[PDB]
Amino acid sequence: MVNTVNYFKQKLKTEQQIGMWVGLADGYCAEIAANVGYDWLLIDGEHAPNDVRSILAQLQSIAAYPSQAVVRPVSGDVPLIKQLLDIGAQTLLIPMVESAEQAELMVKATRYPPEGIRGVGAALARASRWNNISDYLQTADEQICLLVQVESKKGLDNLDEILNVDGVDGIFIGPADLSAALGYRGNPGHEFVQNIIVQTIQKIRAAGKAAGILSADEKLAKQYLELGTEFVAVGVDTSLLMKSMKQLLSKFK
Amino acid sequence: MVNTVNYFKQKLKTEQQIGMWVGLADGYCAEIAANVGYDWLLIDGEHAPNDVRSILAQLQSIAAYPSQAVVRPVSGDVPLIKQLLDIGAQTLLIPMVESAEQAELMVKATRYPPEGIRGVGAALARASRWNNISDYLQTADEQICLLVQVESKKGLDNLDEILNVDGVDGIFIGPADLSAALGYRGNPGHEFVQNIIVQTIQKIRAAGKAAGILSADEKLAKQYLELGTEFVAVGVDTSLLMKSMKQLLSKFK
Amino acid sequence: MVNTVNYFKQKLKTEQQIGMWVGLADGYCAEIAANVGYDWLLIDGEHAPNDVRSILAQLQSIAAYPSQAVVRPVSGDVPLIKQLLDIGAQTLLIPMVESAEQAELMVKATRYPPEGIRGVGAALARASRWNNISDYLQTADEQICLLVQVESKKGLDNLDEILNVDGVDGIFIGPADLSAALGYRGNPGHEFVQNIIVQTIQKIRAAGKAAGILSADEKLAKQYLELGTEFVAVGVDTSLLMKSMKQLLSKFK
Amino acid sequence: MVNTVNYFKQKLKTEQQIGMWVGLADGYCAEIAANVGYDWLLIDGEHAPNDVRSILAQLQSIAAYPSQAVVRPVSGDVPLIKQLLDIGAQTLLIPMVESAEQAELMVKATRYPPEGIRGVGAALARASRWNNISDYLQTADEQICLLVQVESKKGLDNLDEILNVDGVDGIFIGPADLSAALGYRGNPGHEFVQNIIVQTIQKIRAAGKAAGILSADEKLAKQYLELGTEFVAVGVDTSLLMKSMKQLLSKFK
Amino acid sequence: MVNTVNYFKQKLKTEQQIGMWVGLADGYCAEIAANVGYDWLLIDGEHAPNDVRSILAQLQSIAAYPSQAVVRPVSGDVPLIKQLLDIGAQTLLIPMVESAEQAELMVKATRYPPEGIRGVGAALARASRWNNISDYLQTADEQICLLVQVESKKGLDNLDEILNVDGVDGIFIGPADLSAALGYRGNPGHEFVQNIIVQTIQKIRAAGKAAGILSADEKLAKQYLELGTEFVAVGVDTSLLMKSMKQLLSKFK
Amino acid sequence: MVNTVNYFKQKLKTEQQIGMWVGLADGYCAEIAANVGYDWLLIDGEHAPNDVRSILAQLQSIAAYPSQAVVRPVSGDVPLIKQLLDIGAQTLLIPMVESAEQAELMVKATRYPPEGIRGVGAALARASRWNNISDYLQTADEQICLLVQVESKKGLDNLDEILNVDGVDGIFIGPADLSAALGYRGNPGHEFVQNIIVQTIQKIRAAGKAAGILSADEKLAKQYLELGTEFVAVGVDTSLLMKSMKQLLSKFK
Ligand SMILES: [Ca+2]
Ligand SMILES: [Ca+2]
Ligand SMILES: [Co+2]
Ligand SMILES: [Co+2]
Ligand SMILES: [Co+2]
Ligand SMILES: [Co+2]
Ligand SMILES: [Co+2]
Ligand SMILES: [Co+2]
Repeated sequence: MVNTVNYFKQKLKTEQQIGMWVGLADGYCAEIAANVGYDWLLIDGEHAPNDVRSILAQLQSIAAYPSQAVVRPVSGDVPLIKQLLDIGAQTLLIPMVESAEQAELMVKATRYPPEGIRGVGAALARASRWNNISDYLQTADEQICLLVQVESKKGLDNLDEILNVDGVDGIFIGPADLSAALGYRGNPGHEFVQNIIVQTIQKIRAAGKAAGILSADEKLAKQYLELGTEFVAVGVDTSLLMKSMKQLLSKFK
Repeated sequence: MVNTVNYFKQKLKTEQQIGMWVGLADGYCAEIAANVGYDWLLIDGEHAPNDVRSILAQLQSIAAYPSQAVVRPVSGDVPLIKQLLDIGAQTLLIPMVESAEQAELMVKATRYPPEGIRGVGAALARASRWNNISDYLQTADEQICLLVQVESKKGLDNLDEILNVDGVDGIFIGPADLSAALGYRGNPGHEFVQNIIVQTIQKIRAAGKAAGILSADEKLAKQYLELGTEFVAVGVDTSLLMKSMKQLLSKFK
Repeated sequence: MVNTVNYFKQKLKTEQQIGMWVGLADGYCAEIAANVGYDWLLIDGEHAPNDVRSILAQLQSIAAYPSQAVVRPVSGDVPLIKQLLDIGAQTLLIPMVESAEQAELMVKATRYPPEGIRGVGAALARASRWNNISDYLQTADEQICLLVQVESKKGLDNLDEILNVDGVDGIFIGPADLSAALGYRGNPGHEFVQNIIVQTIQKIRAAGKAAGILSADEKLAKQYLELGTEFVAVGVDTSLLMKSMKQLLSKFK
Repeated sequence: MVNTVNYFKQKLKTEQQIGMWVGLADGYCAEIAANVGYDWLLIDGEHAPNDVRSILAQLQSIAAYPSQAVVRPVSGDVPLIKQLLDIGAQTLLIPMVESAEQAELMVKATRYPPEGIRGVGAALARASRWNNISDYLQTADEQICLLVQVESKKGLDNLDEILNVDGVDGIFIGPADLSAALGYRGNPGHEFVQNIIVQTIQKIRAAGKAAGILSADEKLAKQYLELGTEFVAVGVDTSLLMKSMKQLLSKFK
Repeated sequence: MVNTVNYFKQKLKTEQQIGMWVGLADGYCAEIAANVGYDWLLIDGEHAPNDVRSILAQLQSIAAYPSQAVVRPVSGDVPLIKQLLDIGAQTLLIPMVESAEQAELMVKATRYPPEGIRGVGAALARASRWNNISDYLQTADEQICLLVQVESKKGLDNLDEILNVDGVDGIFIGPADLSAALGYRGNPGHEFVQNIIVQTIQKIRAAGKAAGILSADEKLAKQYLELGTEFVAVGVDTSLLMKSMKQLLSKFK
Repeated sequence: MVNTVNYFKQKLKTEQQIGMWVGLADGYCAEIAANVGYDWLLIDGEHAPNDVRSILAQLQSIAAYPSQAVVRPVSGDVPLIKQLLDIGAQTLLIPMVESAEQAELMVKATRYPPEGIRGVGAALARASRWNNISDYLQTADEQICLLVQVESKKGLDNLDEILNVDGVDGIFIGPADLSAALGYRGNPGHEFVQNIIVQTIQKIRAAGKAAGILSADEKLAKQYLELGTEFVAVGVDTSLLMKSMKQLLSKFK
C-alpha cells in the first residue's frame, strides 16, 4: 500500500476548500457528514466531547469518503499530537498558538526524528496500516499538514513571527476566541473585530501561507472566500441539527 | 417518589402532540433533540441501530426535559417489551401489528400479572427507580401507553378488529411500509395511498382511539393535523441533519 | 488448558451456596461484587440492561475471583443461549419455564449435537479459550449447568413433569413473578404465597433436584436455608447500593 | 449517489472468492483484516460477541477497503435481518437452514414489499445513506445477496428442495455443525463427513447455485477450490491471533 | 432557555450541603445516586476511572434530579477544565492546589476572556445547550463555582494566600492526601491531623470562604457540620456498595 | 485480602521474562493474549488507541491469568501515572526518559506521600480492591515496579545518571525511537545502532538494574537474551495478526 495522499494539504495551494465542523462526537454522525461532499471535515477534540478512541471511530467512518479529515486536539500537547498522528490524522489544527517558539514545537511534534520529535511506533499505528504501508517511516512526513490557530491578542502580537515558521502550512482565525480576547465576547460581527480578521487574512496570504476561518454566517463566509481564504468552514453539525429541528417545530408550534 | 406521570398518554385525549423521530442512536444527539420543545420524541429501535443499552442512554438524556419519550422496539417481541418497560419507557410503538390477537398480546405484554404477562423485576428496574418509587408495582400499569402500527394489507384487513382491542391507546399509520405493501414503494404521496391513509385516520378516531402518523412533508402533516390526528411526527433527526448539511454546501458548492 | 471446572454445578450436591444478584450491568461493578466472597453471582440479562457484550465484560471481571458466575438470559431463546455459552457462561438460569417440553428444549439448547442443539463454533468462543482448551468439544457438556425458573401458575401446574426432566440440574423459584401470577403482586410475604414456595422447595428436593430462590428478606432467606435449599440469593446489588446511600443520608437529612 | 454495487454477489458467477472469518468483534480489528486483501470478510454475529451496533462499527471500518462484507446473524430471525440490512450489510449468511419453506422466508426477509417482507425505513438507514442514495428503494433489492448454511441432517434431508429456491444465491457448508450433527463432533476431517461435504458441493453447483465452505486446513481448502467451490473462507482471525502468538512464544519458551 | 442556575454555589452562603462521592464511573450508577436526595454529587475524574465522555454520561443522568453535580478533574489542567465546563459541569473541585498563583490560574481557567482564559466554543457545548441558551456567553461566568483542595504541606503553607484569591468560592480539605503528606498515611483520625483539619476549617470560614471535606466517619462528619463546614461529603458509592455486600454475606457466611 | 504480589518485579532478579506487546486496545483481544503464557504483557497507552478506561478493561481481562501486566502511559505525566496506579497497574514503562531529574520524579510519582507524590484515594481504587485489601496504603509501594525507556540521544547522554536513580527497577531500550533519533529511522538493525544497544544493555546490567528491549526479529531477540537481558518483548499483537492473515492469503492469492 502507498501512504494515503493528503489532498487537503495539496489543495491549500490550488483551490478554496469548503469545510464542515464535526462536533457530534460519534462515528455514525461523522459518516452522515462524510456523505454530503464537503472538501474537509473538522473532528473537534477541543470543544466537542471527543477522545483518541472516539476520534479514531470518526476517522474510520470518514475514510470511505472523499472528504478530507482534519483533527483539532484540545491543546498543543506533544504526546496527544503523537497519539492523533498514529491513529492516522494527517492534518492537525492546533488551537491558541501564541508564539513562533510554540509553532516551531508543533512543527517538530508532527515530524519523525531526527528532524522532529514525533514518537515512532509504526508497528502499532493505523497511520502505517500496521506497517502494511511498507515505506511509511520514509513517506509519512510529506503527507502531514500543520495548521495553527491565531485567536488571542498574543497570537496577533506574534503573527509576523508565526508566519515566518517553516512547517506551518496554514493559519486559521478563531472568531469566537478572538472576539472574546478583544472584549467583544459573542460579537465577532463588530467592525472592530472584522477589520482585524480581514487584515490578518491579508497578512497570512501575503506571507505565502494558507488562511482559514469558520463562520456560520453565509455573508461573512462568502466575503472571506472573495478575499482568497484557502480553507473556510461554513457551519457546525450540532448547530445545523439544533436549528433544523427548531425551524421545523416552529411550523407547527 | 411518585411514578412518573405519562403526559403523552393523557394528552392523547386533550391535544394534538407534535413529534420528532430520533434515529441518531446516541444519548448526546437525543439530548439535542430534547432541547427543541417537541411534545414527543420517538427513540427508534426498529430502523436505527439501537439496543436496550443505547435506548436507556437516550431515556436518561431526555428525562431532564419536558419532551415525552416513545420507544419503538424492532418487533412485537414480548421479552424485548419487558426489557424496554424496565429501563423506564412508558409509551411503546409496536411495528407491523396485523391482528386483534397480536394487539391483545401486546396489551398483556405491557401489564403486570395477574391481568398481563409483563415480567416482574422492580428491584432492578430504572422504571421503579430501583423501588425508590415505593408503590411502583401498584401504580405502573396506569402510566403505560400502548401504540400499535397499522402499515400492511393484513393490518388494514384487521383494522376494525384491532380498534376493538381494549388497551390499544393509539393506532399509528406507517406510510413507508404501507405504500410498499400497496405496491407503491417510495410513493406514499399517490392518491391511492393517501385516500387509504385518510379513511384509516377517520376510522381510528371514530372508534375512540388516538390516530398517529409520521410525514416529513409539511403539507401532508398539516392535512393530518386538520383531520384531528392526535400524534403527528413531522420529521426525522437523520434526515434533518443530512438535508441541513447539503443545503448549506449547495450555497458554496 | 483443561476446561474450567463448574464448581457451582458440583456444589449443588455437597453444600448450600450463597448468591448475590448482579444487575448494575457493568464490568467494574461486577468486579466489586466478585471481591466480596459470594458462592455465586447472578449476571441478570432479564431484568438489568445487559446484552451479550456487557455480560462478556462481567464474566471477564469475575473470572479472576472464586465466585461462580450464573447468567440469566431474557427468555429461553435457543440462539441467545448459544451466544451466552460461547462467551463462556457455564451455568444458565432460564426464566418462566412452564412445561417439561420447554425444559427438555433448554437441556438440548445447552448440549452439543448429536444429543443436543448447541451451535458449534469453538474456534471463535471464549468458552474454549479459542481452542486453547484443546479437548473442549469433548469436555464442554460435563461442566454446563441448567437451572430453570418456576414462577407462574403454569410452571406450578407442570412442576412434577419439569422435575422428571433429565438435564434440569436445579429449579429456582421467582417470588416476584410467582406472587404476581397468584394475584398477590408486591406481596410475596403473604402466607398463601409462602406456603406454596415451601411446598415447591420440598417437592424439588424430594425429586433429587437442587432448589433455589432469591430473597432480600434475611428471615425468609434463613428459613429457606433451614429447609435445605441448595442455592439461595440473599440480595441485589442495585437494592444494596440504593438502600446504603439512603440510610447514610438519613443520618444527616 | 448510486447504490453500493455488491461485487461479492456478481463474482459468485465469475471467480472463486477467498474469505477471512472476522470474530474479534471490534471495528479496529476488522480494519486490520480489511487491509490484507481478502475477497470477502465474514462478520460473525452467531459465534462472536457481536450485536447490531458492533457490526455497524465493523461495516464502517471495512467500507474504505475493497474486501466485501458478509454478515452472519445469530439465526434466521426476520426482524434482525431487517436491522442488519438497514445498517448496510448487502450479503447475509443464515445459519442452520433446514427447509425450502425457511429458505423462502429468508428470501422474502431480504426483499422489500410488495414481493418481500423487509421493513421499509430508508430515511434512517446507512443502507440508503439516509436517502443520499436517491433511488435506493428501487435499486436496493438487486444488490442484496442471500447465502444459507446447510449444516445439519435436516438441512441435508432438504438439500434438493433448498437448491430449488429462487433467491438463494449460495449454499455454504458448516463443517463444525455438520460433523457434530453426524456424530463426528470435532472430527470433520473423517472420510464419512468429507464424502458428504464433496457430494453436497457437487449437488449445489449442479443446481446452478454458488457453493461455499470454511476450512482452516490448507489441504482441505485447496481441495474445495479444485472442486470449483465459489466462496471459500480459509481462516479465522481469533485462531490466527492465538496460533501466531503461541508459535512465537514456543521459540523462546 | 435561561442558563441553569448553580444552586450549589448559592447554597454555599445559606445552608450546609450534604454530598455523596460518585466513583462508580457510569451513567447508570450515577442515576441511582441521583435518586437518593443528596445536596451534591461529586463525579470523581481524579480517583475513579472517568474521562470527559464518561463524565458527560453521568451529568446527563443526574440532570433530571435536584442533586447538584460537582466534577473533580484529575489535576488543575487548563485545557481539561475547558472540556469539563463545555460538557456543562458548573462546579469544579481542583485537587492538590498549593499556591495563590495556582488558585488564580484556576479562577481564570473557569472564566471567559477577556477577564479569564476559558476557551470559547458555545456552538458545540452542552453547557450552552448548543446556543439554545441564547445569552450563554453573557450569563455563563455567574453560575460557575470554583472549589480548590488543600491537602498537602505546601497547600497549608499557602493557606492564607489561597484564601485571599477572589474567585475561589470554597476550600475543600482532602484527609487522605493530607494525612499521608503529614506522615500519618492511612491514619487521618489521629489528633495531630484532626487538630490541623479543625484549625484549617476555622481559618477558611474566618476568611469568608466556604469550607468542605469528605469523611465516611459519621462522628467526624457530624463534628465538621457542628463547626459550620458548608459542604460535607459523608460517603463514597464504591465503599457503600462493597460494605453493604460484605455485611449481608457475613449474616450467612 | 493481601495486596497482589508483583511477580514481574521479583523475577527481574531471578529469570529472563518473555513479553508480548498488546496494542489491539480491547479487553477481548487482551484476554486472547493472556491465554498464551507470556511472562508479561505490555498494554500500550503510548502507541495504541488506549485510555484509562480501555486499559482498565484489559487489566480486568488479563487478571485471571498468570501473565503479568505492564502499562505504558503516553508520557511521564504525574496525574496519568496516578490514574493508572489506582486502576491497579503495578508495573509502568515510562517512554522517553532523558534525565536523572525526570527518572527521580517518576519514582516519586509511583510512591505514596510522604516519600512520594502518588495521590491517595484507596476507597475508589481497584488497586486496593476498594479497601478490601485492608492494609493497602502500607503494602502498596513494595509491589510497584518502575521501568523507564532510554530511546533518544539525550537519554543516552544521561544513561549513567539515570542508572544511579534508586527506584528505577529497569531500563528498557526502544529501538524504533532510538534508531530514528540516531538518523537511522526504520533501520535499527544497522551495526551503528546495534553496537550502541549492546553497550547500553551491558551498562544497565553492570549498574545492577534490569535491562529490557522489544524486537520482533527472532535472531536479535535471542542475541539480547544471550546477553542476559532481563525483560525481552518478542512480538506485537497487531503485527502478528496482520502477518498471519497476509501469509495465509498468499497461499491462495
Ligand atoms: Ca450493545
Ligand atoms: Ca474514552
Ligand atoms: Co477557538
Ligand atoms: Co414502518
Ligand atoms: Co422472575
Ligand atoms: Co455452523
Ligand atoms: Co485528595
Ligand atoms: Co519508543
